[PDB]
Amino acid sequence: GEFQRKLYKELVKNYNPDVIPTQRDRPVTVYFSLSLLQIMDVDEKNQVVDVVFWLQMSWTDHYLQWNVSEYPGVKQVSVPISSLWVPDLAAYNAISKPEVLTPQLALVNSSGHVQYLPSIRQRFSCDVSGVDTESGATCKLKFGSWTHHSRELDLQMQEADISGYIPYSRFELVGVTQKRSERFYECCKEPYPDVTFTVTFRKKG
Amino acid sequence: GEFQRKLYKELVKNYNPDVIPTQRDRPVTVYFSLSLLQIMDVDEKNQVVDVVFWLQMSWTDHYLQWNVSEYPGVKQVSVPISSLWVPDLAAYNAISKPEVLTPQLALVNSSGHVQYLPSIRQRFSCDVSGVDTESGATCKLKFGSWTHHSRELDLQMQEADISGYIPYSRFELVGVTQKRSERFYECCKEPYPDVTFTVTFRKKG
Amino acid sequence: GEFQRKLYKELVKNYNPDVIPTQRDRPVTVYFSLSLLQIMDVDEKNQVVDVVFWLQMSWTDHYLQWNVSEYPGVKQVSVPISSLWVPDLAAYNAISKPEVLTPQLALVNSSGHVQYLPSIRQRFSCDVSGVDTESGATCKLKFGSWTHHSRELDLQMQEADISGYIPYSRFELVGVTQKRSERFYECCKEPYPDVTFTVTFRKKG
Amino acid sequence: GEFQRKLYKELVKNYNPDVIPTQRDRPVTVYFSLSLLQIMDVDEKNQVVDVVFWLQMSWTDHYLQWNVSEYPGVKQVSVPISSLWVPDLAAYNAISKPEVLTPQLALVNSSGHVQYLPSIRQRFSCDVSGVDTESGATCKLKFGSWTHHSRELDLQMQEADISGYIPYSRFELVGVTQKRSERFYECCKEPYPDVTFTVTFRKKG
Amino acid sequence: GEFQRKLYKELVKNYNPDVIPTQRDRPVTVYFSLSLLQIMDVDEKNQVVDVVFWLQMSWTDHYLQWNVSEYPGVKQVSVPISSLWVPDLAAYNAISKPEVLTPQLALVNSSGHVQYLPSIRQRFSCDVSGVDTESGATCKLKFGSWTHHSRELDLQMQEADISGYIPYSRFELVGVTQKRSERFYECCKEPYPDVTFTVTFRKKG
Ligand SMILES: *[C@@H]1O[C@H](CO)[C@@H](O[C@@H]2O[C@H](CO)[C@@H](O[C@H]3O[C@H](CO)[C@@H](O)[C@H](O[C@@H]4O[C@H](CO)[C@@H](O)[C@H](O)[C@@H]4O)[C@@H]3O)[C@H](O)[C@H]2NC(C)=O)[C@H](O)[C@H]1NC(C)=O
Ligand SMILES: *[C@@H]1O[C@H](CO)[C@@H](O[C@@H]2O[C@H](CO)[C@@H](O)[C@H](O)[C@H]2NC(C)=O)[C@H](O)[C@H]1NC(C)=O
Ligand SMILES: *[C@@H]1O[C@H](CO)[C@@H](O[C@@H]2O[C@H](CO)[C@@H](O)[C@H](O)[C@H]2NC(C)=O)[C@H](O)[C@H]1NC(C)=O
Ligand SMILES: *[C@@H]1O[C@H](CO)[C@@H](O[C@@H]2O[C@H](CO)[C@@H](O)[C@H](O)[C@H]2NC(C)=O)[C@H](O)[C@H]1NC(C)=O
Ligand SMILES: *[C@@H]1O[C@H](CO)[C@@H](O[C@H]2O[C@H](CO)[C@@H](O)[C@H](O)[C@H]2NC(C)=O)[C@H](O)[C@H]1NC(C)=O
Ligand SMILES: CN1[C@@H](CC(=O)c2ccccc2)CCC[C@H]1C[C@H](O)c1ccccc1
Ligand SMILES: CN1[C@@H](CC(=O)c2ccccc2)CCC[C@H]1C[C@H](O)c1ccccc1
Ligand SMILES: CN1[C@@H](CC(=O)c2ccccc2)CCC[C@H]1C[C@H](O)c1ccccc1
Ligand SMILES: CN1[C@@H](CC(=O)c2ccccc2)CCC[C@H]1C[C@H](O)c1ccccc1
Ligand SMILES: CN1[C@@H](CC(=O)c2ccccc2)CCC[C@H]1C[C@H](O)c1ccccc1
Ligand SMILES: Cc1cccc(NC(=O)N2CCCC2)c1
Repeated sequence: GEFQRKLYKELVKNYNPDVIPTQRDRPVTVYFSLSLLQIMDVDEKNQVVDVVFWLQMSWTDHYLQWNVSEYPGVKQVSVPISSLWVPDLAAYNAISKPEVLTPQLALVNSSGHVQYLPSIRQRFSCDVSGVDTESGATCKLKFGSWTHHSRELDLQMQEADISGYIPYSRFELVGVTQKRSERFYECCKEPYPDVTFTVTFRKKG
Repeated sequence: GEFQRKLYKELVKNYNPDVIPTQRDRPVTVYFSLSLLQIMDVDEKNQVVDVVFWLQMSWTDHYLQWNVSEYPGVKQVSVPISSLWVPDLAAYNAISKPEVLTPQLALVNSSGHVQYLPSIRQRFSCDVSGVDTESGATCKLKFGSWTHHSRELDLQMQEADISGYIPYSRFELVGVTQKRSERFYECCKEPYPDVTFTVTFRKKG
Repeated sequence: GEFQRKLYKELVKNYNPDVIPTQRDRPVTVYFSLSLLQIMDVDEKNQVVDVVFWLQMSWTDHYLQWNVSEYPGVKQVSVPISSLWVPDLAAYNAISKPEVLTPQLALVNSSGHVQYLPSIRQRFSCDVSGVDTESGATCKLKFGSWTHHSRELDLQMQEADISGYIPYSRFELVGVTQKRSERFYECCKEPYPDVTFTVTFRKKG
Repeated sequence: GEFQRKLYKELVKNYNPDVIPTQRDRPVTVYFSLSLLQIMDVDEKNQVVDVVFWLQMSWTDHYLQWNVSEYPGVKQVSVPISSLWVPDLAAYNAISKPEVLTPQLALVNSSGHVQYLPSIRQRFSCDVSGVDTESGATCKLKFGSWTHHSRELDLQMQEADISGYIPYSRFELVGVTQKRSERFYECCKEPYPDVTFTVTFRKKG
Repeated sequence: GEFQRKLYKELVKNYNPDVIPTQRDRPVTVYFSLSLLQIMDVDEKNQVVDVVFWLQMSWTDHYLQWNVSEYPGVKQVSVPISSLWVPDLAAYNAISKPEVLTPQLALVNSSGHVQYLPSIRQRFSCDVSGVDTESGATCKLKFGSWTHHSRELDLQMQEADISGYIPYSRFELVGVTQKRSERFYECCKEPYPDVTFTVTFRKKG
C-alpha cells in the first residue's frame, strides 16, 4: 500500500543521480545489449544509416536496495531515470541525437538491480555503398561510456537479439555480430571499454 | 474559488506522482480507448504509417479523492498531468515520439477517477504495401505498460470507435479491430498486458 | 518601478495558476476571436491547411486586481503567461502543435482584466480539394476548452476582421464566418461551447 | 573571481526580471539595430523570406548598478538573459519562431547598462515577386514591443550596418533603410513605437 | 561512491555556474581544438556547409579543486555541464543551432582542471562553389567567446587532429589549418580572441 510511497521517500534520501554508484574500488558492472528492430533508411550520398533499436542496460546500484520485510509486497519499483544514476553510454559514430521512443523509466528490485530498456531511433555514419550488392553494407554501431573508464564502469555484453527485426522491411538483415573491446587512449591514464554491434544488410532484390 | 485553491493544496500534500496508486493486493484498472482520426500519410518505401488518433485513458487514483461536503461546489478539477501519476503506456511499434496536440490536462472527480484524453500524431512501423489494393493495408497499433505488469496495472479495452474518422481523407477506413493480450516475456514471471488496434485501409478510387 | 515591484509581491501571494478563477456559481467568461494573417500552404494529398493567425483572448481574473491608489501610476502590467491561469483552449482539428510567434506575455489591468494576444502558426485537417475552383475550399477552425464546460468557462466571441489578411498571398478569401455554438458530448452532463472560424478561399488566377 | 561572485548574490536580491525598470515619468530607453548577415532563401510561392541577422539591443536597468569601489576589478559581468528583464521585442510579420544562434548572455556594466547582441535566423512574410527583376524585391522587417507603449519603453534606432552581409550569397543586397515610427491603436490611449528595416535585394545574374 | 557523494556536496556550495572562475587579475585560459569527423552536405545554392565535428575544450576552475587525501580514490569526477561554468564560445558564421550529439558531461580532476569534449553537428555559411574543382572549396569555422574579452577569457589552440575524418565520404579532405586572432570591435577597449579553423575539400570522383 503506502509502503511504496514510504520507500520512494527513503530511496531519494541522500541520493545523487550524477554520481556513479561505485562501491569501494569495485567498478559498477553494466550489462549491455542491442536488438535491431528496423533499418528505416540509407543515404548513399551522405553515408548515413537510420535505425530503430531497443537497448538493454542493466547494472546494480547498491544505494537503491531495501529490506523487503520493511516494505511488505514491494519487490520492485518503477522510477524515472532523471531521479537515478544511469550509464552515460554514447554511440561513438552517431550523426544525430538519439530519439528515445519509450517512457524514460527504469525498473529496480529490492537488491538494487536496475533495468533501463529504451527503444531508440538514431542515425549513424556508415559506408552504405554496398547496400546494393550480394555482400551488402556493413555498419558498426559503436557504444561506450563518454566519461567513465573501465575501473569505474565495467561495460560487458549480453547476447544480442535479431528475433525482433521486422520482416516486411525493404532491407534484408544478413547478420549481426557484437564484440567488446578495450583500449588505452592518448589522453587518459585509465583504459576505456566499448561494445560494437556490426550489422550487415542489403536491399531485397 | 477558495475551495478549489484549498483542494489543490491538499491533493499535492504527501503526493508522489512517481508512485502507481495501487492499493493492497489490487491492481490499478486503466480503461483504454483509441479513436482513429486521420491517416496523414503512408511511406511505402520505409513501411511507415502516419496517424492522428484520440486516446482515452481513465483510472482511479485513490490518493486523489476528497469529501465533497468539505469542498462544497467542487465536483471535479482540471489538473496538469505532470502533477499526477499517469499510466506509462508505450506504443510498441512506434518509430517516432508522440506529438501531443491538445492541452496536457486531466479531469479528476471527487472519488479520484482520472480521465486523460490526449489527441496525438504519431508514426508507426507498418507493412503498407497493400494500400492500393481492394483488401487494403493492415497496420497494428500496439500499446502497453512499459514497466508495470498485470498484477499492478490492469489494461482494459473500451469499445472500438471509428466515428471520428474524417470523411475526406484519400484513405478509406475499411475496419478497425482490437484485442487484449496478456503476454509473458523470457525475463519475468508476471505477464504484461497489451492492447492492439488493427486498422485496415486502402487508397480511395 | 518600485510600485510595480511591490505589486508583483502582493499578487503572487497564494496565486495558483492551475486553478480556474471562478467565483461561486459564476463561470469565468472568456472572450475569443481569430484573425487570419496568412494561408501558408495547402496539402492537397494529405488534406491539410497551414495557417498563420492572431488570437485575441481576454477574461477577468479576480485574484489579479488592485487599488490603483495603492500603486500610483500602475494601470496595467506585463505578465508571463506561465505565471497565470490561462484558458485551456484547444484547436479541435489541428494536426500539429501550435507554434507561438510572439512573446508569451499577457496584459493585466487593475480590475483583473487579462488580455493575451498571441500570433500563432498551426496546421489543420481540412478538405482543400476545391482550392482551385471558383467556389474554393472551406476550412473550419474549431476552438473550445479541453476540460472546462459551460458553467465554468463561458466562451464568447468578439467580432471578426479580415483586414490583417496579407494581400500579396496566392490565396484569395471568398468567405469568412465565426459563430459560437454550444453542444453536448457523449461524456458529460454539461454542454461545452466552441467558436468556429470558417474560411473559404481559393487560388488566384 | 571572489568579488564577481559577491556581486551576483547582491544583484539577485530583490531583483525581478518580470518588471520593466521604468521610473516615474521615465520610460526605459531601448536602443535597437539590425545587421543583415545573409538571405538564406526566398519562397516565391508562399511569399516568405528566410534571413540570418544580428540584433543589437541596449538599455539601462538601474537595479543592476553597483559601486566598482565595493567590487574592485569588476567593471562588467556576463549574465544569462533569463536572469534579467529584457525588452519584449516582437517581429510583427514573422511566420516562424526566431532561432537564436548565439549564447543567450547579456553584458552588464556597473552603471546598469545592458547589452544583448543575439544572432538570429527567422522567416518573414514578404512579397518576393520582384526578386528576379532589376527593381528587386522589397521586404520589411518590423520590430516593436509587444506589450509596452512609448511611455514605458522608448524604442530608438541606432545607426545600422551591412558591412557584415556575406559577399558570396546568390542574392545581391541592394539597399537597406530604417525608420522609427510611433503609431496608435483603437485599443490604447498610448502609442506603440516600432523600428522597421526595409531591405531590397535581387537574384544575381 | 560515498566519498564522491560527499565531494559533490562540497563543490556545489557557493558555486555559481554563471561566474567565470577568474583569480585576481588572472584570466581563465581555455584550450580549444576542433576535429573534423564528417562533411555531411554542401548547399551550392544557399552557400551552406553541414558538418559533424569533435570539440576539445579545457580550462582550470580553481573553485573545483580538492585534496585527494581528503577524498581517497577520487581522482576525477564526471559532472553535468549545466552544473558548472563553461566558456560561452560562439560559432560566428553558423546558420543553425548546434546539435550536441554526446552526453553533456564534463570531466574534472582534483586540481580543478575541466575537460569538455562534445561531438556536434552544425551548419555554417560558406562559399562552397569551389567544391567541384581541383582547388576545391574553402570554409572557415570561426569560434570565440561571445561575452568575455582577452583579459577575462584567454582562448588558446591545441593541434587540430584530422585523424578522425571518415574515409568513405564523397568529399576529400585537402587541408585543415587553425589560427588565433584578436579583433577590436567599435565598442570596447579590450580585444576579443577568436580561433578559426579553415578546411579545404573537394568532391571525389
Ligand atoms: C467518478 O467517476 C467514476 C467513473 O465514472 C464514477 O464511477 C462509477 O461509479 C458508478 C456508480 O457508483 C459505478 O457503478 C457500479 O458498480 C457496480 C458495477 O461494477 C454495480 O453494482 C453498480 O450498480 C449499482 O447497482 C444498482 C442496481 O442496478 C444500480 O442501479 C445503482 O446505480 C448502483 O450504483 C454500479 O453500476 C461504476 O462502476 C463506476 N465506474 C468506475 C470505472 O469505477 C464515480 O462514481 C465518480 N465519482 C463521483 C463522486 O461522482
Ligand atoms: C534482482 O534482480 C537481479 C538481476 O536480475 C536478480 O538476479 C539474478 O538471478 C538469477 C536467478 O537466480 C541468477 O542466476 C543471477 O545470478 C542474478 N543476476 C545478477 C546480476 O545478480 C535477483 O534475483 C533480484 N533480486 C531479488 C531481491 O529478487
Ligand atoms: C556603461 O555603458 C554605457 C554604454 O556604453 C556607457 O555610456 C556611454 O559612455 C560613453 C563614454 O564613456 C559615452 O560617450 C556614451 O554616450 C555613453 N553611451 C550611452 C548609451 O549612454 C557608460 O559610460 C558605461 N558605464 C560605465 C560605468 O563606464
Ligand atoms: C589535471 O589535469 C591537467 C590537464 O591534464 C593536468 O595538467 C598537466 O600535467 C601534464 C604533466 O603532468 C602536462 O603535460 C600538462 O601540460 C599539464 N597541464 C597544465 C600545464 O595545466 C594536471 O596534472 C591534472 N591534475 C592532477 C591532480 O592530476
Ligand atoms: C480593465 O480592462 C477592462 C477591459 O478593457 C475594462 O472593462 C470593462 O469596462 C469597459 C467599459 O467601461 C468595457 O469596454 C469592457 O468590455 C468591460 N469588460 C468587462 C469584462 O467588464 C476595465 O474598465 C478596466 N479596468 C480599469 C480599472 O481600467
Ligand atoms: C571521449 N573519448 C575519451 C576521452 C578523450 O578522448 C579525452 C579525454 C581527456 C582529454 C582529451 C581527450 C573517453 C572515452 C570515449 C572517447 C571517444 C573518442 O575520443 C571519440 C571522440 C569523438 C568522436 C567519437 C569518439
Ligand atoms: C520491455 N518489455 C517488458 C520488459 C522486458 O522485456 C524485460 C524485462 C527485464 C529484463 C529483460 C527484458 C515489459 C513490457 C514491454 C516489453 C517490450 C518488448 O521487450 C519490446 C521491446 C522493444 C520493441 C518491442 C517490444
Ligand atoms: C475533449 N472533449 C470534451 C471532454 C470529453 O470528451 C470527456 C470528458 C470527460 C470524460 C470523457 C471525455 C470537452 C470538449 C472537447 C471535447 C473534444 C472532442 O471530443 C474531440 C475529441 C478528439 C478530437 C477532437 C475533438
Ligand atoms: C499587440 N499590438 C498592440 C496591442 C493591441 O493591438 C491590442 C491591445 C489590446 C486589445 C486589442 C489589441 C501592442 C503593440 C503591438 C501590436 C501588434 C499588432 O496588433 C499585430 C498583431 C498581429 C500581427 C501583427 C501585428
Ligand atoms: C559581439 N561582438 C563583440 C561586441 C560588439 O561587437 C559590440 C559590443 C557593444 C556594442 C556594440 C558592439 C564581442 C565579441 C563578439 C563580437 C561578434 C560580432 O559583433 C559578430 C556579430 C554577429 C555576427 C558575427 C560577428
Ligand atoms: C508589476 C508586475 C510585473 C510583472 C508581473 C507581475 N505579476 C505576476 O507575475 N504574477 C504572477 C502570479 C500572479 C501575479 C507584476
